[PDB]
Amino acid sequence: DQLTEEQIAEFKEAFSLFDKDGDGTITTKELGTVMRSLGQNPTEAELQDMINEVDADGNGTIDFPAFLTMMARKMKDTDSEEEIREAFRVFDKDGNGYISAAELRHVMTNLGEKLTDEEVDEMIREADIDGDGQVNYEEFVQMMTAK
Amino acid sequence: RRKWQKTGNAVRAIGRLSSM
Ligand SMILES: [Ca+2]
Ligand SMILES: [Ca+2]
Ligand SMILES: [Ca+2]
Ligand SMILES: [Ca+2]
Repeated sequence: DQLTEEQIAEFKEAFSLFDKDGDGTITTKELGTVMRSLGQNPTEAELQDMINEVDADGNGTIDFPAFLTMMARKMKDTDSEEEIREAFRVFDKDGNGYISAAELRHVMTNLGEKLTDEEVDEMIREADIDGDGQVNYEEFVQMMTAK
Repeated sequence: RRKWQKTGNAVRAIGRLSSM
């Protein structure tokens, strides 16, 4: 693994989901909105503390170069399981263990992604490796842990 | 994998910012 053009482009796409006003920086407001869409309700202090730990220029916001350094870095001890599990719960709103097309579309709309029916269907098809029409927790993990 | 990758990277970003 080495940093590639393709990865930088994926990282820019992820940055843009946070930078909702498209001004080139992620504020505490923008970070909190995405976290709430993904099943958390961070305190004001947690938000400022997360941003400060990647803001060497001290403007209280995250720019792309700092975001990119963060996402590329070789990093080990992370609460990735916790985060993926909470995300799964916000998709699986009825708690039946499976994410439906409708549930998927609901969350994607909340993240700012107005998916077409073709896109929703393709998303379900890519994740539905066991072929049952719906995305279980194990399938979700595979899609969320792809490098 | 484009839309799944974006969503995953968003969850990854939140996880790393929290840990770091
Ligand atoms: Ca912004
Ligand atoms: Ca900054
Ligand atoms: Ca469900
Ligand atoms: Ca399935």
